[PDB]
Amino acid sequence: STGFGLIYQSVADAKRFEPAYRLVRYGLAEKVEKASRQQRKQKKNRDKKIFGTQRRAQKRAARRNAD
Amino acid sequence: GKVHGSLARAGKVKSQTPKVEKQEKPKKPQGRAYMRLLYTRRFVNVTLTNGKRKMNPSPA
Amino acid sequence: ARGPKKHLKRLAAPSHWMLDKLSGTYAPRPSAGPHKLRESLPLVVFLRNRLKYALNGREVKAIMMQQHVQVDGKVRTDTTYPAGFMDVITLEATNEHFRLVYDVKGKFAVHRISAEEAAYKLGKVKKVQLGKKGVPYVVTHDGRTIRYPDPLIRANDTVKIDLATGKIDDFIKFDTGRLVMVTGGRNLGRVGVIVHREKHEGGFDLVHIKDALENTFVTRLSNVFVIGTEAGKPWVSLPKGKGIKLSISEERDRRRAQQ
Amino acid sequence: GKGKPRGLNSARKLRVHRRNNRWADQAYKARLLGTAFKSSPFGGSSHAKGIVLEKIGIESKQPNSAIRKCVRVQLIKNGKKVTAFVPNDGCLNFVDENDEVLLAGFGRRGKAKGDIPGVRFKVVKVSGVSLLALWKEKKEKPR
Amino acid sequence: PRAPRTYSKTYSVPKRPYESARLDAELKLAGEYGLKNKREIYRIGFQLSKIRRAARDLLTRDEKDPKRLFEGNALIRRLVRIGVLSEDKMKLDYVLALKPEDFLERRLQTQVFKLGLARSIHHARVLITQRHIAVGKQIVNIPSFTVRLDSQKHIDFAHNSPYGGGRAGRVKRKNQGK
RNA sequence: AGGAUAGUGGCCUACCAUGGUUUCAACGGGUAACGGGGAAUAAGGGUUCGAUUCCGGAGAGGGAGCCUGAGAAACGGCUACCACAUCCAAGGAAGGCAGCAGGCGCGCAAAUUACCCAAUCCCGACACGGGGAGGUAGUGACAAUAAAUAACGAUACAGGGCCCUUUUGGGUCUUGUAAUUGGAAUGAGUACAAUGUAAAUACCUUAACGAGGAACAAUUGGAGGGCAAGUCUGGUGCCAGCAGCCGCGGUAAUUCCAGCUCCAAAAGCGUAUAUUAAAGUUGUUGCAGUUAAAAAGCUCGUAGUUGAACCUUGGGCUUGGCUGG
Ligand SMILES: [Mg+2]
Ligand SMILES: [Mg+2]
Ligand SMILES: [Mg+2]
Ligand SMILES: [Mg+2]
Ligand SMILES: [Mg+2]
Ligand SMILES: [Mg+2]
Ligand SMILES: [Mg+2]
Ligand SMILES: [Mg+2]
Ligand SMILES: [Mg+2]
Ligand SMILES: [Mg+2]
Ligand SMILES: [Mg+2]
Ligand SMILES: [Mg+2]
Ligand SMILES: [Mg+2]
Ligand SMILES: [Mg+2]
Ligand SMILES: [Mg+2]
Ligand SMILES: [Mg+2]
Ligand SMILES: [Mg+2]
Ligand SMILES: [Mg+2]
Ligand SMILES: [Mg+2]
Ligand SMILES: [Mg+2]
Ligand SMILES: [Mg+2]
Ligand SMILES: [Mg+2]
Ligand SMILES: [Mg+2]
Ligand SMILES: [Mg+2]
Ligand SMILES: [Mg+2]
Ligand SMILES: [Mg+2]
Ligand SMILES: [Mg+2]
Ligand SMILES: [Mg+2]
Ligand SMILES: [Mg+2]
Ligand SMILES: [Mg+2]
Ligand SMILES: [Mg+2]
Ligand SMILES: [Mg+2]
Ligand SMILES: [Mg+2]
Ligand SMILES: [Mg+2]
Ligand SMILES: [Mg+2]
Ligand SMILES: [Mg+2]
Ligand SMILES: [Mg+2]
Ligand SMILES: [Mg+2]
Ligand SMILES: [Mg+2]
Ligand SMILES: [Mg+2]
Ligand SMILES: [Mg+2]
Ligand SMILES: [Mg+2]
Ligand SMILES: [Mg+2]
Ligand SMILES: [Mg+2]
Ligand SMILES: [Mg+2]
Ligand SMILES: [Mg+2]
Ligand SMILES: [Mg+2]
Ligand SMILES: [Mg+2]
Ligand SMILES: [Mg+2]
Ligand SMILES: [Mg+2]
Ligand SMILES: [Mg+2]
Ligand SMILES: [Mg+2]
Ligand SMILES: [Mg+2]
Ligand SMILES: [Mg+2]
Ligand SMILES: [Mg+2]
Repeated sequence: STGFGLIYQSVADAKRFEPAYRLVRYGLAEKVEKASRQQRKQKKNRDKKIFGTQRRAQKRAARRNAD
Repeated sequence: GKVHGSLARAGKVKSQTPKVEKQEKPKKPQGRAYMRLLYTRRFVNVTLTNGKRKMNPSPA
Repeated sequence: ARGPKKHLKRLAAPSHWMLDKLSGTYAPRPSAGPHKLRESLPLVVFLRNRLKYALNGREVKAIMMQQHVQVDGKVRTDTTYPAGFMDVITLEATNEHFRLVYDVKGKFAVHRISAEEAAYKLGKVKKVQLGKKGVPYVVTHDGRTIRYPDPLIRANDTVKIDLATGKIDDFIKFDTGRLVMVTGGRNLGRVGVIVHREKHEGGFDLVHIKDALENTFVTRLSNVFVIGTEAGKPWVSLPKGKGIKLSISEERDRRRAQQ
Repeated sequence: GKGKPRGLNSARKLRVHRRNNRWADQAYKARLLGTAFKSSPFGGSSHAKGIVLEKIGIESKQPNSAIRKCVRVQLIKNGKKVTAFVPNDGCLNFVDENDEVLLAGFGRRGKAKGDIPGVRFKVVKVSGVSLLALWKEKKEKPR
Repeated sequence: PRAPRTYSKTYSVPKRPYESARLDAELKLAGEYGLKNKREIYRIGFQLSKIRRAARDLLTRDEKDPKRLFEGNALIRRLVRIGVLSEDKMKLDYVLALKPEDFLERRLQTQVFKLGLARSIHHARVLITQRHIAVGKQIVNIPSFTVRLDSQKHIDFAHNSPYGGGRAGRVKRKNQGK
């Protein structure tokens, strides 16, 4: 078999100049947990319809729905 | 020109052809083996008839 | 087309970068800078494709953001900075100094130079004219503006840049017998002496250049860079091969003997 | 002097004369006139779908004597009506009125073939199923 | 998008489909070299048909022409390298005289049978296809692999093959293990 | 001369002249016309194609007009009109997939409403964010490469090959037949696992499993000629049908429908259409014009094409590089 290898002068140096996925392979880091790309994009576009703080936007939306 | 005619005889011959099943014959070899079979049949055991050579001689 | 282009298709990149077809759809678009787009070399190609220090484009940005890379004695963090002819690249972490000089095959050679030679550079004078308040200045090939030049310096001459103060140490007048490297055309990278300058008013002046092997070729004046006061006296160290172009049969014979 | 100019500066006369005379080639006229685009029932296409209007039957040419069993098809793309031969023993029974049939040429490139008069197309599929598959009992007609 | 990847066809069919002389020559030629089909004969003829075209263009040039000297010698050297052209026929006139049997001699299938490792030429192909033959220290399972002169001496059974010091195969292990 | 423009310019205005293009084809019309790099075929010369991986141009339903900005007459910006078209509490409001995927329609004709910024690059105030640009997989017989569907023995029986030999009878080693008999070999597949990757799939490696009718069963077209391969058997009987063309079918059909056998190409084979060669049937190379198609009824004649010969030759002296030998 043929591959590629890196050896750093220290573990601290290795943790700085390495991709995240390789550190997760070796157990030196935890896989970051995030929503799917669809959810992140939909949330970003949903926040685009709000001007100002979310607290103001939902309180004003709540006032309109007198229910 | 004049164009018409009865359509009742469509498929006459094929319909009345007596059905005959294919005998469950041995498979023929595939690929390189079939070329091996043909080469010998034409250049190793020649079946010529003193200058009369036939691939598919009918029985006569 | 509504504005400046910002992308570079892989197939449309300059051929001397020697990029492969299938590594991706796009190629590094050199930034605006001292050197023209077609005649430059982005630092991403140098650190990853040439030196192979970086394995990918993410790593070359990591190298430059730690302040390691210096061009002409100044730290540069632009990964697509258009480094060009005669530029000095310094990596004091690896203790290496490079000069960008064309090799005879038409590409930018990996030409290591000493630290003593890395303290200056040469620039081809494009124009001499008067600035505001009647102050003369010189524009070199890398966009440098040097004020108060020697009044004998004219266009097509070569100046020696102090490269730390930006001043002119001394110069070489453009004349017959000067050592020259060709910086454009199909004779790019060849080194020889000027034999004859042929003038054409309203057109392009042509220069006849003789190789060290007494081979003669003609190239445009815009592709002529004076690098020495005479034959065998270059002002910078030349890359391996000394800019002498060999035929393919000669190269095949040389390769057979070497191996 | 062979009846054509030979001078070195007579290329325009030579170019125009050849251009004028290729119009005598009927194959050339059809390519530039776009006759397939304008006059052909298929509009230059290799195939065309249509709806079966009626089963009729065409009398063969001399010295042959037979009933060539065709159908009348109205093309979907342009509404034109053409006659299409139904090949093989008994494939007319696979074709019913108001079925969707895929047509193709007879292979003589706009002329009638053999003793079939005035027919330039053949039926390839009916109801989206190949007529050959139906004939060899590989598939069944969806009905 | 990404740059296109080049590809090209490696064969060409005859212009006349039915010709007893060509059909008999091909079958006689296929039987001798244990070929699977006629396409393996078309492939040799295709690359030989374009070798002749290259040789004709150089032969029209004057002798001592730089292109003729460089590319002609390289083509001869390449043909000598794979053993198709003899060491005493480096003249570019014997190149035109080459024949398809010269190319079929240098296939891996031909050399395995001709080195005595197999009883017949058809045994050679199945030995190759079944990962038994190795050239150097690399297993090669392509029957059309063109053997170079320096690779000729290194054709033998794979070190991990049952016939070359490896373990027993699937069938033997099932019988002797009961 | 001015105005306007970033700037030249009838770009526009005022005044003034009568000019400008054209048979060397202007102008107009058509284009199943974006241009080019290029593609197919190709002895040479050519013919056909180029919507489409790169470059330039143009457009964002059709027009027109603009704001911001260095840069847009931008459309995943605005304004207005036209055609479509959405919600409505009937007062009003909001649109632009020739972006990715997807739907309808159109059709002979073309795939998933998937994953990701890990690679390639781009953008930003930026080492960090974003990117249906892009990459990965899905569908995918568009094309392209390599390449399985069996191999080898043992007996039998035949012939040749030889040898002991006069043939006889044998010894015996090369082929062919074996519902006539074995033990070997392997990947298609599956799979622990490792590799692969951002994560996977697949590929590559590889334990265990995985081939006798080795049912792990090759097909597509043909068998009169062209054109390779049946005067076999049954059925029909100018019917049904075949047949690119010539032709076949009326009771032993070499051509139909079938069975057997055989031929061609084979993971490919057939059909339709276009195109190229064959086509020296567009002919410059390179056609033909008495009778097969084709010299205007006859002269003149402009453009076009084409146009007799003739002006430092010979001699002499040195002169370098090459190449027989
Ligand atoms: Mg927000
Ligand atoms: Mg917001
Ligand atoms: Mg600059
Ligand atoms: Mg600089
Ligand atoms: Mg044509
Ligand atoms: Mg009618
Ligand atoms: Mg249909
Ligand atoms: Mg034959
Ligand atoms: Mg003016
Ligand atoms: Mg102006
Ligand atoms: Mg076109
Ligand atoms: Mg158009
Ligand atoms: Mg194009
Ligand atoms: Mg185009
Ligand atoms: Mg179009
Ligand atoms: Mg395409
Ligand atoms: Mg484009
Ligand atoms: Mg639209
Ligand atoms: Mg802006
Ligand atoms: Mg635009
Ligand atoms: Mg836009
Ligand atoms: Mg707009
Ligand atoms: Mg849009
Ligand atoms: Mg879409
Ligand atoms: Mg399709
Ligand atoms: Mg779909
Ligand atoms: Mg990225
Ligand atoms: Mg995409
Ligand atoms: Mg990939
Ligand atoms: Mg199979
Ligand atoms: Mg599997
Ligand atoms: Mg698997
Ligand atoms: Mg993994
Ligand atoms: Mg068949
Ligand atoms: Mg035939
Ligand atoms: Mg025949
Ligand atoms: Mg007969
Ligand atoms: Mg014919
Ligand atoms: Mg009978
Ligand atoms: Mg009979
Ligand atoms: Mg009969
Ligand atoms: Mg016969
Ligand atoms: Mg026939
Ligand atoms: Mg038959
Ligand atoms: Mg075959
Ligand atoms: Mg031709
Ligand atoms: Mg020809
Ligand atoms: Mg003719
Ligand atoms: Mg003629
Ligand atoms: Mg004639
Ligand atoms: Mg003729
Ligand atoms: Mg007459
Ligand atoms: Mg007359
Ligand atoms: Mg008359
Ligand atoms: Mg004259």
